[PDB]
Amino acid sequence: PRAKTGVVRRRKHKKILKLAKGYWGLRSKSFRKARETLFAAGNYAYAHRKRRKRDFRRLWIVRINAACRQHGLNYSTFIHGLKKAGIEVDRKNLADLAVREPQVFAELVERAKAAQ
Amino acid sequence: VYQIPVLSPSGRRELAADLPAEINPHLLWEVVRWQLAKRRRGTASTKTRGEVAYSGRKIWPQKHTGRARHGDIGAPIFVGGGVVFGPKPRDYSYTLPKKVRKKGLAMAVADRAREGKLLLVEAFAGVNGKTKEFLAWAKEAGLDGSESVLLVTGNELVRRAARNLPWVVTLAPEGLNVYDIVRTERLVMDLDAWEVFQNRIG
Amino acid sequence: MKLSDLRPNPGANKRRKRVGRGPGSGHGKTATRGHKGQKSRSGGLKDPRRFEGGRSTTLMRLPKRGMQGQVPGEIKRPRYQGVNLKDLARFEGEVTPELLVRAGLLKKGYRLKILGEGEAKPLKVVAHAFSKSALEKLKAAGGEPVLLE
Amino acid sequence: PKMKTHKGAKKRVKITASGKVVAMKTGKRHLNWQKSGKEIRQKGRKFVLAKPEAERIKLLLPYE
RNA sequence: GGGCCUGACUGCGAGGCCUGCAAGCCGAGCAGGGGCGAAAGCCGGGCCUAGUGAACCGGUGGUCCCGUGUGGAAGGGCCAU
RNA sequence: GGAUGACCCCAGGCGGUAGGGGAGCGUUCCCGAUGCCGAUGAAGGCCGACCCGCGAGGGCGGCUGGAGGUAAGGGAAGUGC
RNA sequence: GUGGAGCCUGGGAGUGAGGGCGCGAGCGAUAACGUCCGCGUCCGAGCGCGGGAACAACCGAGACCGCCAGCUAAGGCCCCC
RNA sequence: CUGUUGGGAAGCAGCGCCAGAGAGGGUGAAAGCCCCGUAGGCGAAAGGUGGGGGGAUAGGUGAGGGUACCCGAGUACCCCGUGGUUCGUGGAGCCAUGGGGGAAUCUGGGCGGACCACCGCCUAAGGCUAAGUACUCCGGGUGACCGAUAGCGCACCAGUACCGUGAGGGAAAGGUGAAAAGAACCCCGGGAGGGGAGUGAAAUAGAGCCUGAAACCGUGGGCUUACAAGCAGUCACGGCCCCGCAGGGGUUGUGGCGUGCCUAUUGAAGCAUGAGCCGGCGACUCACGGUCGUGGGCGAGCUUAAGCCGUUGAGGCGGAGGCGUAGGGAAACCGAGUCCGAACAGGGCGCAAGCGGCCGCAAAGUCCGCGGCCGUGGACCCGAAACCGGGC
RNA sequence: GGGGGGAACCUGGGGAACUGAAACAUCUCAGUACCCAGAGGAGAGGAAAGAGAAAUCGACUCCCUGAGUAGCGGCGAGCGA
Ligand SMILES: [Mg+2]
Ligand SMILES: [Mg+2]
Ligand SMILES: [Mg+2]
Ligand SMILES: [Mg+2]
Ligand SMILES: [Mg+2]
Ligand SMILES: [Mg+2]
Ligand SMILES: [Mg+2]
Ligand SMILES: [Mg+2]
Ligand SMILES: [Mg+2]
Ligand SMILES: [Mg+2]
Ligand SMILES: [Mg+2]
Ligand SMILES: [Mg+2]
Ligand SMILES: [Mg+2]
Ligand SMILES: [Mg+2]
Ligand SMILES: [Mg+2]
Ligand SMILES: [Mg+2]
Ligand SMILES: [Mg+2]
Ligand SMILES: [Mg+2]
Ligand SMILES: [Mg+2]
Ligand SMILES: [Mg+2]
Ligand SMILES: [Mg+2]
Ligand SMILES: [Mg+2]
Ligand SMILES: [Mg+2]
Ligand SMILES: [Mg+2]
Ligand SMILES: [Mg+2]
Ligand SMILES: [Mg+2]
Ligand SMILES: [Mg+2]
Ligand SMILES: [Mg+2]
Ligand SMILES: [Mg+2]
Ligand SMILES: [Mg+2]
Ligand SMILES: [Mg+2]
Ligand SMILES: [Mg+2]
Ligand SMILES: [Mg+2]
Ligand SMILES: [Mg+2]
Ligand SMILES: [Mg+2]
Ligand SMILES: [Mg+2]
Ligand SMILES: [Mg+2]
Ligand SMILES: [Mg+2]
Ligand SMILES: [Mg+2]
Ligand SMILES: [Mg+2]
Ligand SMILES: [Mg+2]
Ligand SMILES: [Mg+2]
Ligand SMILES: [Mg+2]
Ligand SMILES: [Mg+2]
Ligand SMILES: [Mg+2]
Ligand SMILES: [Mg+2]
Ligand SMILES: [Mg+2]
Ligand SMILES: [Mg+2]
Ligand SMILES: [Mg+2]
Ligand SMILES: [Mg+2]
Ligand SMILES: [Mg+2]
Ligand SMILES: [Mg+2]
Ligand SMILES: [Mg+2]
Ligand SMILES: [Mg+2]
Ligand SMILES: [Mg+2]
Ligand SMILES: [Mg+2]
Ligand SMILES: [Mg+2]
Ligand SMILES: [Mg+2]
Ligand SMILES: [Mg+2]
Ligand SMILES: [Mg+2]
Ligand SMILES: [Mg+2]
Ligand SMILES: [Mg+2]
Ligand SMILES: [Mg+2]
Ligand SMILES: [Mg+2]
Ligand SMILES: [Mg+2]
Ligand SMILES: [Mg+2]
Ligand SMILES: [Mg+2]
Ligand SMILES: [Mg+2]
Ligand SMILES: [Mg+2]
Ligand SMILES: [Mg+2]
Ligand SMILES: [Mg+2]
Ligand SMILES: [Mg+2]
Ligand SMILES: [Mg+2]
Ligand SMILES: [Mg+2]
Ligand SMILES: [Mg+2]
Ligand SMILES: [Mg+2]
Ligand SMILES: [Mg+2]
Ligand SMILES: [Mg+2]
Ligand SMILES: [Mg+2]
Ligand SMILES: [Mg+2]
Ligand SMILES: [Mg+2]
Ligand SMILES: [Mg+2]
Ligand SMILES: [Mg+2]
Ligand SMILES: [Mg+2]
Ligand SMILES: [Mg+2]
Ligand SMILES: [Mg+2]
Ligand SMILES: [Mg+2]
Ligand SMILES: [Mg+2]
Ligand SMILES: [Mg+2]
Ligand SMILES: [Mg+2]
Ligand SMILES: [Mg+2]
Ligand SMILES: [Mg+2]
Ligand SMILES: [Mg+2]
Ligand SMILES: [Mg+2]
Ligand SMILES: [Mg+2]
Ligand SMILES: [Mg+2]
Ligand SMILES: [Mg+2]
Ligand SMILES: [Mg+2]
Ligand SMILES: [Mg+2]
Ligand SMILES: [Mg+2]
Ligand SMILES: [Mg+2]
Ligand SMILES: [Mg+2]
Ligand SMILES: [Mg+2]
Ligand SMILES: [Mg+2]
Ligand SMILES: [Mg+2]
Ligand SMILES: [Mg+2]
Ligand SMILES: [Mg+2]
Ligand SMILES: [Mg+2]
Ligand SMILES: [Mg+2]
Ligand SMILES: [Mg+2]
Ligand SMILES: [Mg+2]
Ligand SMILES: [Mg+2]
Ligand SMILES: [Mg+2]
Ligand SMILES: [Mg+2]
Ligand SMILES: [Mg+2]
Ligand SMILES: [Mg+2]
Ligand SMILES: [Mg+2]
Ligand SMILES: [Mg+2]
Ligand SMILES: [Mg+2]
Ligand SMILES: [Mg+2]
Ligand SMILES: [Mg+2]
Ligand SMILES: [Mg+2]
Ligand SMILES: [Mg+2]
Ligand SMILES: [Mg+2]
Ligand SMILES: [Mg+2]
Ligand SMILES: [Mg+2]
Ligand SMILES: [Mg+2]
Ligand SMILES: [Mg+2]
Ligand SMILES: [Mg+2]
Ligand SMILES: [Mg+2]
Ligand SMILES: [Mg+2]
Ligand SMILES: [Mg+2]
Ligand SMILES: [Mg+2]
Ligand SMILES: [Mg+2]
Ligand SMILES: [Mg+2]
Ligand SMILES: [Mg+2]
Ligand SMILES: [Mg+2]
Ligand SMILES: [Mg+2]
Ligand SMILES: [Mg+2]
Ligand SMILES: [Mg+2]
Ligand SMILES: [Mg+2]
Ligand SMILES: [Mg+2]
Ligand SMILES: [Mg+2]
Ligand SMILES: [Mg+2]
Ligand SMILES: [Mg+2]
Ligand SMILES: [Mg+2]
Ligand SMILES: [Mg+2]
Ligand SMILES: [Mg+2]
Ligand SMILES: [Mg+2]
Ligand SMILES: [Mg+2]
Ligand SMILES: [Mg+2]
Ligand SMILES: [Mg+2]
Ligand SMILES: [Mg+2]
Ligand SMILES: [Mg+2]
Ligand SMILES: [Mg+2]
Ligand SMILES: [Mg+2]
Ligand SMILES: [Mg+2]
Ligand SMILES: [Mg+2]
Ligand SMILES: [Mg+2]
Ligand SMILES: [Mg+2]
Ligand SMILES: [Mg+2]
Ligand SMILES: [Mg+2]
Ligand SMILES: [Mg+2]
Ligand SMILES: [Mg+2]
Ligand SMILES: [Mg+2]
Ligand SMILES: [Mg+2]
Ligand SMILES: [Mg+2]
Ligand SMILES: [Mg+2]
Ligand SMILES: [Mg+2]
Ligand SMILES: [Mg+2]
Ligand SMILES: [Mg+2]
Ligand SMILES: [Mg+2]
Ligand SMILES: [Mg+2]
Ligand SMILES: [Mg+2]
Ligand SMILES: [Mg+2]
Ligand SMILES: [Mg+2]
Ligand SMILES: [Mg+2]
Ligand SMILES: [Mg+2]
Ligand SMILES: [Mg+2]
Repeated sequence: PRAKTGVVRRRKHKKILKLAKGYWGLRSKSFRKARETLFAAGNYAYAHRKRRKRDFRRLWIVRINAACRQHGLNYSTFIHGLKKAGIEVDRKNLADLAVREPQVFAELVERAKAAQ
Repeated sequence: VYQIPVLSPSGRRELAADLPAEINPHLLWEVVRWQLAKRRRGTASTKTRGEVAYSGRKIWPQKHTGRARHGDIGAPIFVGGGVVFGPKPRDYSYTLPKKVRKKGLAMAVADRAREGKLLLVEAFAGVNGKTKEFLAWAKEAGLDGSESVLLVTGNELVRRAARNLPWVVTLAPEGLNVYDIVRTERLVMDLDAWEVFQNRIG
Repeated sequence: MKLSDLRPNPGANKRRKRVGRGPGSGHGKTATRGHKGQKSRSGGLKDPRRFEGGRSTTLMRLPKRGMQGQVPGEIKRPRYQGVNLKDLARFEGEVTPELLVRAGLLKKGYRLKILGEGEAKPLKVVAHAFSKSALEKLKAAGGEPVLLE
Repeated sequence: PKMKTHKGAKKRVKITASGKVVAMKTGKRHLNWQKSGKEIRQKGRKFVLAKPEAERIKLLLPYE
């Protein structure tokens, strides 16, 4: 018996298109132009999650550095003090401290200053 | 060796029968597959591109028209034209080994007995081909048709009153078959029906 | 044990390999024929059992042995058949050709000949001939051979 | 339809008891005069074919 | 270089080299009947690696295997070339 | 482990074209059906930021629609763009 | 030396346009993003990822999924960064 | 039949009945009991059929002896040229006949694969003959057959419109609703159209009429945009807007990252192919045969084919035949061996065949189902330039 | 009495090529496509100058098997009782 197309197609197309609202031109309106844009989006996602880790690090470290400037040493030593001493506060946190806990940060600078 | 509840026109009884100890469900399935297979029409048919009403003629020249190359409009890739691997009329029937069909018939009944839902009867009391009679006989018999009945006897009279009821599948006894057995809920056979069935498993 | 209990044994109805059906499935696009060449094409490939590139085929370099026969027919003549001793253990009493046939032992229309691999049970047997060393094990084990015609 | 047996094959080859294919050694149809007695005689013996080719030949004799 | 001779064998062939197939290559040993030598022994062509051509169709010499109801015969087979 | 894939612990493998193996989703049709859902709304269509599944999907809800649809388990293909 | 090692037998394949690189040679001109072999490797199929401004095959490194955690590789640490 | 919900019962409810009929289809929705039917029975004055039964007629029917009158002519037969056969000149018969030669009438003649002998089989050159077989214009029945890009080319006024001098080619196009109740009359309008009104369950069922997707065009609203560099996305932060009550959704300002899909290739974002966009058609199959695997049945056995019987969605029968149980050898022939050979050397191809105490258990083999492949067919789908035939 | 028509189906008289052989010529396609004659509800065949080894069967037609056997074949591709 004839297993005709009938409804399947309209339903994946309706699918991928809804996955793609917001897109420019037929990237949101044409099935195959949506479908194609969405292949793009996919890998831009998977890459950019892996990117965003390292992305933030860079953000923090740049703040951290800017702090250790204010107390007369570079990032790259301050993180050898902190190292060889024994402090293991990560830099999401150091960046947090140094922004909204200046004194509490200053301590560490000092113990790092020292640990050299 | 099994105990069939014989319905005697004087009360009750029990019969030896002696059916297969062992139920093979896959063999049951195989024997039913065969049945509904062999009984198909095979009447679906389509026309192939060479069986269509169209002209064998090339519809525009090969090169230089600017359009894509085509043969004739008989071709499947055109709306209109023959379908590709169409259904063509055929024969799904096959020759299931004789033994396997026997053990089927053995096993089927053998299962129905083993469940208690078999019942051998000697002859049918108040029933001469007239539904409400049978209907009322069946009442005294231990089946009110809240379960389906497969009913076997060469006796056009009996199975005639016994036709028309939802819960009744009629049969003659040479026409005992394993789909019909499994198909139903409760087998109510009969004694010569029983010997034709016994003349079979031999 | 009703209708929705009827059900084939684990894989006695496999699904079918379905080429031409999209990527993930595994065989779409090329649909397993790989890329181009005669063997891709709707048609074959010529007979892999003998074609050898246009070379002289590995079969037809080989010579030919003995009588091929020739018009009109084959000569028709007395065909034989081997039934042993180890076979006739399944009998007691006399044994004849037509009997042996029915036993599912003898191909009908071949003249039974008895050849002895095994042990001769005290029997009377009737063959169109006996292998010299069936005659032996049979006679001396108390039996009677009937060379029939 | 039924496959046909390759008559050329059935005239050149034999199926053995245990599946092997067997043929006649080539190379004494002629040009014999100078060939060694050792050569001439060894070309009597039937030889067994190497499986891949034997097996191919096999599919050509469906009824045997 | 000389004497004798014809193994420039018949029937086979353990075990290998080689190699996709098919081919090519090497070979002790047993039997038959021999050559040379007093003997041990050596000889299945040539110091070795080129001097070659699968099948198919057909010739010729044997073998006397099949012989289209029988005896033959025509024609085929095997062995050799 | 325990006891016959119930589920837990542990260690390890898991880029992939040609291509091989596996396990699944969905469409049409058949047995299941004299049945079962359904004008208190079938199929179809249009939404959804919710639920389940890795996924193909499947649920659930609202609007539309206005007479059909059809389960568990199996079967067969004009089966997926 | 227990490894997605090996061997044995079967089923199904695809491939029989390769390219760059290192080294060893022939050809060419001690030319060619040149040609042809050999040994390796990588791209092919890892146009996934860090380096090299960019960039199949050069250096780092073999991407099951997630993390706003940590150490490193090549290569970097004056601003772009 | 009644009640109830509903525009509408056939739904749901209460209480019942028929069934040789609970196939199917209709009736405002879902009906064994309302309609058409269904089971079961009944029917022909006329025309046709009439293979069964009845009758009549043509028609048919002995034995031995003797005689040697007859028994199919340009025929047998032989030769040359062909054809048919499985038979392609082959050892080439047989049956058919274009050309030449040319008989005999049972002590005649043809055949049995050149020919000869024997041993047989049959009566050529006159003709007719039912049934069992083929087909499907027609009529009926049934679909694990299609449902308006499908199924016939045609559901529709289709071999039509249209195209071609012609032969010839060859379309599109079905659906309001239960019922036309098909919108009186009024107002803008030349009309088309629309706005009230009116019908309907429903009028975004209003005839361009079921449902009413997507591309595509518009009106209204929220965010955003005129110092900005882009495969149009992604990640992160912030603003404004909505839904809400540490949460979401929408949009996009800034920043980071970033070379479309397919195909073909050593290699493509590639300035190499294809694609305007949407929708809908569109390509690995079927039968018979192989060879493996596989789930089952039986096991030195396994299995039926065509058909016969039975049922009309019932299965049974049928052992003809097929593979399997023994091989080796060109073959005769021999056989657990056989071949080569002088060998009772040696080799080649074979035979040694599973676990316990006949059973079991398992299977050699075979049968069926399923799956992967191969051979035969168009054999995964579209594609030539051409060849040939009859016609125009 | 004939004449003309009729979806296929049948008999007769004529009768291709592409294709296969991975080229091609014998061979294949194939006595197929098609023209023409004719007959009919069917048509052809049909009461042995048969068959072919059984001292056997006993008109014809059609079906299954025989059997892809015997054979045919640039002994090729294939053809096939
Ligand atoms: Mg349908
Ligand atoms: Mg489709
Ligand atoms: Mg939308
Ligand atoms: Mg946006
Ligand atoms: Mg990344
Ligand atoms: Mg990192
Ligand atoms: Mg640290
Ligand atoms: Mg036509
Ligand atoms: Mg036409
Ligand atoms: Mg045509
Ligand atoms: Mg044409
Ligand atoms: Mg063109
Ligand atoms: Mg164009
Ligand atoms: Mg074509
Ligand atoms: Mg069309
Ligand atoms: Mg069509
Ligand atoms: Mg099948
Ligand atoms: Mg009933
Ligand atoms: Mg019924
Ligand atoms: Mg029922
Ligand atoms: Mg299947
Ligand atoms: Mg699979
Ligand atoms: Mg897939
Ligand atoms: Mg696969
Ligand atoms: Mg793949
Ligand atoms: Mg594609
Ligand atoms: Mg493949
Ligand atoms: Mg393939
Ligand atoms: Mg391609
Ligand atoms: Mg290629
Ligand atoms: Mg290829
Ligand atoms: Mg081809
Ligand atoms: Mg032969
Ligand atoms: Mg041979
Ligand atoms: Mg030769
Ligand atoms: Mg020779
Ligand atoms: Mg056979
Ligand atoms: Mg065999
Ligand atoms: Mg000398
Ligand atoms: Mg000699
Ligand atoms: Mg050896
Ligand atoms: Mg070799
Ligand atoms: Mg000697
Ligand atoms: Mg000596
Ligand atoms: Mg001496
Ligand atoms: Mg000596
Ligand atoms: Mg020697
Ligand atoms: Mg040849
Ligand atoms: Mg010859
Ligand atoms: Mg001779
Ligand atoms: Mg003789
Ligand atoms: Mg003779
Ligand atoms: Mg001779
Ligand atoms: Mg010899
Ligand atoms: Mg893991
Ligand atoms: Mg990994
Ligand atoms: Mg992988
Ligand atoms: Mg449907
Ligand atoms: Mg039903
Ligand atoms: Mg229904
Ligand atoms: Mg309800
Ligand atoms: Mg309503
Ligand atoms: Mg609603
Ligand atoms: Mg809905
Ligand atoms: Mg309805
Ligand atoms: Mg359903
Ligand atoms: Mg299902
Ligand atoms: Mg299709
Ligand atoms: Mg591996
Ligand atoms: Mg491996
Ligand atoms: Mg290996
Ligand atoms: Mg496969
Ligand atoms: Mg190459
Ligand atoms: Mg090269
Ligand atoms: Mg190379
Ligand atoms: Mg390489
Ligand atoms: Mg290389
Ligand atoms: Mg180069
Ligand atoms: Mg260079
Ligand atoms: Mg160079
Ligand atoms: Mg890649
Ligand atoms: Mg690699
Ligand atoms: Mg790289
Ligand atoms: Mg690039
Ligand atoms: Mg890179
Ligand atoms: Mg970079
Ligand atoms: Mg670090
Ligand atoms: Mg470093
Ligand atoms: Mg009311
Ligand atoms: Mg009512
Ligand atoms: Mg009710
Ligand atoms: Mg009925
Ligand atoms: Mg109902
Ligand atoms: Mg009704
Ligand atoms: Mg009736
Ligand atoms: Mg006379
Ligand atoms: Mg002649
Ligand atoms: Mg001829
Ligand atoms: Mg001839
Ligand atoms: Mg010839
Ligand atoms: Mg002839
Ligand atoms: Mg003659
Ligand atoms: Mg003549
Ligand atoms: Mg004549
Ligand atoms: Mg005479
Ligand atoms: Mg004659
Ligand atoms: Mg003659
Ligand atoms: Mg004769
Ligand atoms: Mg003769
Ligand atoms: Mg005769
Ligand atoms: Mg006569
Ligand atoms: Mg006559
Ligand atoms: Mg006649
Ligand atoms: Mg006639
Ligand atoms: Mg007839
Ligand atoms: Mg037909
Ligand atoms: Mg329908
Ligand atoms: Mg149409
Ligand atoms: Mg429609
Ligand atoms: Mg049309
Ligand atoms: Mg019509
Ligand atoms: Mg005109
Ligand atoms: Mg005109
Ligand atoms: Mg109307
Ligand atoms: Mg006017
Ligand atoms: Mg008006
Ligand atoms: Mg208006
Ligand atoms: Mg109005
Ligand atoms: Mg609406
Ligand atoms: Mg409506
Ligand atoms: Mg419209
Ligand atoms: Mg409607
Ligand atoms: Mg509408
Ligand atoms: Mg509209
Ligand atoms: Mg706007
Ligand atoms: Mg602004
Ligand atoms: Mg500026
Ligand atoms: Mg601005
Ligand atoms: Mg730039
Ligand atoms: Mg945002
Ligand atoms: Mg951005
Ligand atoms: Mg970034
Ligand atoms: Mg960009
Ligand atoms: Mg794509
Ligand atoms: Mg290309
Ligand atoms: Mg290129
Ligand atoms: Mg290129
Ligand atoms: Mg490639
Ligand atoms: Mg461009
Ligand atoms: Mg190109
Ligand atoms: Mg392009
Ligand atoms: Mg393209
Ligand atoms: Mg255009
Ligand atoms: Mg589409
Ligand atoms: Mg396949
Ligand atoms: Mg088919
Ligand atoms: Mg198979
Ligand atoms: Mg047993
Ligand atoms: Mg049987
Ligand atoms: Mg043999
Ligand atoms: Mg001899
Ligand atoms: Mg031996
Ligand atoms: Mg067993
Ligand atoms: Mg088995
Ligand atoms: Mg295969
Ligand atoms: Mg083709
Ligand atoms: Mg020409
Ligand atoms: Mg012409
Ligand atoms: Mg003709
Ligand atoms: Mg002609
Ligand atoms: Mg050709
Ligand atoms: Mg050519
Ligand atoms: Mg040419
Ligand atoms: Mg022919
Ligand atoms: Mg006529
Ligand atoms: Mg008739
Ligand atoms: Mg007739
Ligand atoms: Mg007569
Ligand atoms: Mg010959």
